[PDB]
Amino acid sequence: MSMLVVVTENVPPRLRGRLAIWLLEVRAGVYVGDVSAKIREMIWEQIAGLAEEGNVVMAWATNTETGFEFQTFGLNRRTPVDLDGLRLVSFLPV
Amino acid sequence: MSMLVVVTENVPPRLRGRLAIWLLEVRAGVYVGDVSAKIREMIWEQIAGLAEEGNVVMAWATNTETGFEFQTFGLNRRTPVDLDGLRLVSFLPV
Amino acid sequence: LPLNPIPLKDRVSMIFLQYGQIDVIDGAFVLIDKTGIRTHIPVGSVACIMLEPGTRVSHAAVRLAAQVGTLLVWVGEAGVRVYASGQPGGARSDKLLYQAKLALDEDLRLKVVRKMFELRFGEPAPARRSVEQLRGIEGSRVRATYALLAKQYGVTWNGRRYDPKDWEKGDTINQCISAATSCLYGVTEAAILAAGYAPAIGFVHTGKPLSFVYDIADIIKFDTVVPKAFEIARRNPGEPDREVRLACRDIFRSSKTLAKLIPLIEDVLAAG
Amino acid sequence: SMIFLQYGQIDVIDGAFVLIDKTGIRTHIPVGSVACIMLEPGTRVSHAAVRLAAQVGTLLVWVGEAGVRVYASGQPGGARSDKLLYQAKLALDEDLRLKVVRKMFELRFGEPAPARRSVEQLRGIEGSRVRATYALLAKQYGVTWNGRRYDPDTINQCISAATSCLYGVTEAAILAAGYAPAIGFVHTGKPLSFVYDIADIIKFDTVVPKAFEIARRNPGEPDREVRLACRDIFRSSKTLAKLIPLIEDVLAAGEI
Amino acid sequence: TWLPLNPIPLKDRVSMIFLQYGQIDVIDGAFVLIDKTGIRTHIPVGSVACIMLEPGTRVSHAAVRLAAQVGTLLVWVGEAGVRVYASGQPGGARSDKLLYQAKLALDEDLRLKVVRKMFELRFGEPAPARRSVEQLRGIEGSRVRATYALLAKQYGVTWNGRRYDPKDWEKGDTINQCISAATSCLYGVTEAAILAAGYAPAIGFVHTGKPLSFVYDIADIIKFDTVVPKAFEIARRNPGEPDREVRLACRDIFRSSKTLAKLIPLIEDVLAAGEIQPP
Amino acid sequence: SMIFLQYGQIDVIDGAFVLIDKTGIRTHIPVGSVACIMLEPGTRVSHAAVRLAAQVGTLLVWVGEAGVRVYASGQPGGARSDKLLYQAKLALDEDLRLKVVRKMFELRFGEPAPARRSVEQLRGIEGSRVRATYALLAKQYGVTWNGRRYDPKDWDTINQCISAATSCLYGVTEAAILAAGYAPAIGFVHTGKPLSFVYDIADIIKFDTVVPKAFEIARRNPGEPDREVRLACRDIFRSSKTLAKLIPLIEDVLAAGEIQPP
Amino acid sequence: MTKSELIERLATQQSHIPAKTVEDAVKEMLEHMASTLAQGERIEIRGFGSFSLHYRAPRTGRNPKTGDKVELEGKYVPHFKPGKELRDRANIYG
Amino acid sequence: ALTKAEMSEYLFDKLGLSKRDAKELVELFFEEIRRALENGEQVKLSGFGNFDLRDKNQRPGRNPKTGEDIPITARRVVTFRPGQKLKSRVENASPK
DNA sequence: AAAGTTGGTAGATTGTGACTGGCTTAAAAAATCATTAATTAATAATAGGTTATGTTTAGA
DNA sequence: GCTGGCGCGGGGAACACTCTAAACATAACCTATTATTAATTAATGATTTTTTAAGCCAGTCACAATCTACCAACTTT
DNA sequence: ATTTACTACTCGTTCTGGTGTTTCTCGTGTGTTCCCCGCGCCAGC
DNA sequence: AAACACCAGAACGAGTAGTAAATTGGGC
Repeated sequence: MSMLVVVTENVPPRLRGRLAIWLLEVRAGVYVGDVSAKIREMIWEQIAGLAEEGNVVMAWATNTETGFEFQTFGLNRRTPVDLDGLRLVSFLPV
Repeated sequence: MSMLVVVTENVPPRLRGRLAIWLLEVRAGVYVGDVSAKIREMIWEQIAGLAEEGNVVMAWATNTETGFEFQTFGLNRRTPVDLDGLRLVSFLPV
Repeated sequence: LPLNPIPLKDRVSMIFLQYGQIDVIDGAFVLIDKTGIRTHIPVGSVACIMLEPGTRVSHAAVRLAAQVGTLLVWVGEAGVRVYASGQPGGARSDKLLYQAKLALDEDLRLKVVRKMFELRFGEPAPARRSVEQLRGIEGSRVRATYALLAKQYGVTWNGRRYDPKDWEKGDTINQCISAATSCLYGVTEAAILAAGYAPAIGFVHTGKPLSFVYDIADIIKFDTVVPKAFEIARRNPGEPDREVRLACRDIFRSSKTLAKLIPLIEDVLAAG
Repeated sequence: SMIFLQYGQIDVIDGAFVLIDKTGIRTHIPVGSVACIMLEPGTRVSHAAVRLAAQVGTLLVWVGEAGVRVYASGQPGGARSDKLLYQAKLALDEDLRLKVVRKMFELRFGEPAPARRSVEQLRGIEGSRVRATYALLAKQYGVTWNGRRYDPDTINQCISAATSCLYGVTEAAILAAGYAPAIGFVHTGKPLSFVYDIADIIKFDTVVPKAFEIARRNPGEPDREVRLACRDIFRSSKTLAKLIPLIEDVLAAGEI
Repeated sequence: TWLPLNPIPLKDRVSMIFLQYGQIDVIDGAFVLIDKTGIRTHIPVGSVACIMLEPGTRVSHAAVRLAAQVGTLLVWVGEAGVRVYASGQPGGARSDKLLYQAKLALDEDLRLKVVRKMFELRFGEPAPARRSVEQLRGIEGSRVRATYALLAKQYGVTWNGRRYDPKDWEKGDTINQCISAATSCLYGVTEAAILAAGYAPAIGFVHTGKPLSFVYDIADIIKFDTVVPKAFEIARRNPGEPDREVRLACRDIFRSSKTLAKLIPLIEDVLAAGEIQPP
Repeated sequence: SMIFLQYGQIDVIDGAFVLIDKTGIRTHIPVGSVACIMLEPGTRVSHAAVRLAAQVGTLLVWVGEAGVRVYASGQPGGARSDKLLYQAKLALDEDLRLKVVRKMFELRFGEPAPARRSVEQLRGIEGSRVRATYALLAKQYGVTWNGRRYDPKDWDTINQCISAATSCLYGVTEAAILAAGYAPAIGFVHTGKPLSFVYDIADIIKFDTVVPKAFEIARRNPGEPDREVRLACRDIFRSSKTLAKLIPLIEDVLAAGEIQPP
Repeated sequence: MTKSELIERLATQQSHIPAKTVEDAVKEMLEHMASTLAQGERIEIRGFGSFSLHYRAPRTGRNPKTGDKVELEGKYVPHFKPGKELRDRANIYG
Repeated sequence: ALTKAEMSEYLFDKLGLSKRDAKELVELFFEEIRRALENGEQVKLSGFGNFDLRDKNQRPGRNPKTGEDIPITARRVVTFRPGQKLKSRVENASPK
């Protein structure tokens, strides 16, 4: 049971309710929970299935170098960028 | 080494840069990391130190019933509310 | 898209909900208060949800509750179970035919009852004895446990009472006991139905629709459940129910009963 | 027996279940005279009403529109042990199981089964005869038939909706009788085995033929229109109310 | 409105990050990398044990200030990732440990004690007595070259001798690139550990004259336990991107072996050799 | 020697350190003729520039205005081992430690130290002269003086000014030490703290110009004392060339140990 | 107790002081005190007593062994006065 | 006037001892002589003189202000007998 | 490949020399002492004018 | 197979103290009051005590030199 | 009667581009002991 | 020249009015 973080943006309300089924809606569009890895991939299936032209990034706890991993769906001014195996986030211009 | 998530809102840019010193800024006002409990409380000291009339929530992984714990600073329409020992969030009306 | 529930061990134990109407917003289980403070509830991370007086639940909310497999239990005063609803088709027929098949034989039933006794008190039951006198022995042993643990905690104990009317406004002992045993009944039926077994097929008790829940809860109630309720009765707070629910839920957190309940039930059914 | 409540809130004020409309239309209900209360979509029951309904042992079943689907039900897994153990006693004995299955064929096609035929042999009879009925009725109502194939195509989707409606009302009927949805005879192992069997008892009477007719009319949204039509048949024909004596005789085939 | 910027322990940090082709600036108190196209890259400088700066970068004054205040060593690197320059705050060093290292460095007998402890920590065997320090350097060097030949035959890479300078690399060398880049990664996290505890990275025991004698020694203790073999795996597989795979593999080695968390007790055990109780 | 670079980008174009200004004014700096470059705020150094700095061994030290602070330094923890072992040897030997501390007294107040006197006793004498200088300077500039009692929490106006003055002093002192290449933690009169040698050489020239300016600016009593104090300290350090002249001072201070520095 | 006998008792009480150190000190202390009175300057040790110098009127004295006259010129003589504490502790009688 | 400090100063100057030790020596130096004389023992310092204890009989006295006769009680006093080495050095002194 | 021969450089162990340390003695200087006739500290209670010396306190 | 449950060990906050000169607190000396009492000085040769110059023999403390000897390096079979 | 989709439509918030504006967030006798967090060995589905 | 404080201004997307619509999300 590892920690899970879901950030929703420009997504239809179905996705935010569906994510509110398992995770906690603590802020506008930012979801946090602690579930198993299988359930993490199922909820990621929800993210891929119910979202629209919006963009969502999901970050979960692991035991890698940073102790966490994340995955993105859609397009954002903040795009994940890999630095020699290390996945960081870069801020695109206008 | 537990998971660390910081959500910022209405905060001056100093707090956002300071949080970006240790944590990863993956979305607008969304900070994610994995550090120990101390360093967590030190960064929380930064949160209490620099946020002026803003609202910030920090959520960290534990081995409690939810698997994670969180606490808030400032005022939001979404505030933490206790449900018989369980910390959840309530959506205040206008 | 479909709606898959999650494993039962990766769930919060129970949540008590009061004084608000339950609606669905955009596919979410929300508690709506009269003042307008709406409460998002991660319903898919919960094993069982308890409904206190003051709750008004709509049809679609019950539908969403059933589709995520979280058992909802209407509870009233003293936390006693009143009503509950779950999905019907969440069971494998082979398990039900196995349970009922074991219910068909009297001797296999005595085998499983002796299994419950040996798992309950460690010692095997006296051999070649009928069910009713085992019920009397059960009552004597449980009463002796009441006197022993109450004498340990130094709590006012004058016997067990079930109706809250006869309580002298300061009883609080049967309040904590009944609240704890009722919460255990809740998570117990939650696990039994989560695996897909028949809680109506009883072994020690007969006639009542949750006699199986009564037996399974009687197996492991005296390990952690009674003493903490005796602590809440000892310290005597103004609102004991909240402390009993918090305490029992954190006991289920620390002892990790849910994940081990399924092999426990399989081990009990092994004697058949 | 039962009651259908739609688009109204259930509360209790004076010892009666009232159905509260948005305009205030109240439905004062005497608590007895019904074994089960069907909660159709649009209803919001209060906690105290659930408490009183629990006090009288009347089964609450959260259903679909007019009972088209079964979403949730109280008393899950049964309520009285004697009836469940009776069904199980008939289920585990292959002789009694074959007796009741032969009753299912006796009421299924009206014709009695040939003697000394097993559940596997009667299953072959039902499979070939019922498949011949699929091709037969598809040929009669002018339906292109490719062998009853679905992939999780309008006609198979219409038949699918028909089976969904029938599984709904039949499952509600079984829960009203108080028996297990999984303890079945022709189908076994599945959680709707008894549901699938008793649903197979009356499947080809009106529901599947009406699905064939509406499928021949071929609308843009077939599943909704077929579901509403099956709703209309269930309302008019009182199918859910009539399924009780059918299961009474089916499980009566065990000779008490 | 000024809370003190404290550095975090080194064992709880990310190993290293490599930065290239983009200007280094600070925005609102964050270490951000901005590329010429304008894509800004937030970099958690406080979560890194050491940051490696490849060509193409332009570092600002305030960036050096912020990096120094969080105890993250910046390392200007060059061709094949070789270390060339570095700068962090020197004053992360409380004087007792420095005086202990210098005390052990001045005394020839304690010098031999600590060198003996080094030989005992590398090769698992008691150091040979009745041998001068120079003899210990000769024997240690022969044993190390024997380790290069042995691992080279084991994994199977064509060995032609260790050559530091990338000038002699024949476009398909791949072996000296893996060795040198791996040693640069280890020198990075090791130097970060040395300054993190506060010892003198220039005051060395085995090596003399060169400004990184103590770093070279401490890395020479444990490089052949985990790092050099993985470098030889990367050299054997021979990919089109040797540097990236060397960085990822060495990085996972540092996560696996818990290298940074054990570097400080390693140095404490090395300097305990002088019979004096460490401070 | 040393050089200050301010408000411009440091690149390499023609094999020399060029300073890229906002107007395009390039400041040619040959690779030699400088042993250390102090980078004032406002500069952005390029990678090729840092590589050239390493290639000719020129130390880079990121400082404040005119060396008011030292933020970071290359060759962190020292660069020449022989000089660090030289200083440490001077620090471990009690006779040599007393010799060099006596030299610090000799250059501190101009007067030779009393003979047959220990180090802690010289701490007492130097401290008494410090109090005499506090009262005397307070008498000179006509400032209300109650002693140096501050809080390390609230940050009085005179202790604020003197604190900032000593901060600038630590700035140029540490910059000079790192330019010479010695360890800030290997101290003589002060020990234990990582800036012990900084504290000592800072105290050598503390009361010559800087603290008097602290008392003067405390007399003028501005609303924001710290900024005016450290800007004036910048003026002192630029005009008097204190940072440029501290290096031979430390050369003589450590020379008085007589082990012939390397 | 003579000079040397005084020395050891001091060294006895002053274990941490070398015996050779005490020996020279007592020699030097009394020699210094002598030179002070030799130059006409007085000695005053509060709590012990004081050393003063007294003039004696010159007059034709006698050789008391023989009775013979002798011409005696004026001179100065040492004179001690007991201190308060010295007077109190020494006199055991009332 | 010669003081304990100047004696300690001379110990510091001549012997290079700590001012703490130089103080305590002079301090205890007279302390032992105090202890010795109060112990009824004669202290005879060669090169200095003799510390003698003399007991005086009760004898008629008075208040010198008025003349009111009050007797001098019996007592033990400490007297000094300067040696010829001391006497010789003092006879030719010069009182400031 | 395996033994056998060098061997130089830590560590130990002895050799030597220079300097502390009491013990005893020598004498060497320094103190007693015997005996003048008379001078002169020694005192008591009191006030007031030095100061030696303990006590604190800002400085490193 | 990497995790949860009790364990010490290490690196920091009180605190625990050193040394100077100068300023201050104050109780302790100084003088100057009387007349009667008590005790020292003048001197030398003879005698007497204390200290000390010179061993000077013992030891002992630190350092030069000489010796064991290991464990690898390098010839021999 | 409830819930969902769609559509304006407000508006708190985050980002960007302008101006000033400032080049910093500071104090130093030393060593010596309690305090809790942190790697590190045993029981485990 | 970099970088911070502070400002208006533009996106801009979250949240909330209305309206319209559905009662659903398989097949055994």
